[PDB]
Amino acid sequence: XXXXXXXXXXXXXXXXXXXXXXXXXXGYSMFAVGIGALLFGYWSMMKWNRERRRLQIEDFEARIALMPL
Amino acid sequence: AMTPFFWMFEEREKMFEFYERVSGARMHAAYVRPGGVHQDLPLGLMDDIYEFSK
Repeated sequence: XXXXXXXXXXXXXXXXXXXXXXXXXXGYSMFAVGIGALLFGYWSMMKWNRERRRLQIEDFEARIALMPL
Repeated sequence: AMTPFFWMFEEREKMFEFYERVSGARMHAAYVRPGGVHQDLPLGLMDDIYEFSK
């Protein structure tokens, strides 16, 4: 009996298949989150600066109140 | 670019396992000759080519 190297292909490994595809981001939907984070960013920040004004006037009031200084 | 060199050389080092199992040295081989092919493929290699290509 002769024994040589046997042939096997099975699945053929798929000859040239695309793996690159669009994922997560679509296009217009990313701008809704992108610019949406900006509008949420300013509104949250400016409310803190209005709360800073409560401290600001109260800080300068200490100088006016102190005349024996 | 640093990554694409090392990404492929892991795979490329697996390629010289085919060469070592088919001929003596790693890189250069006196394999292709005017009389066709010097030595036949071993039984282990033909299953490994399919396993690599997948």
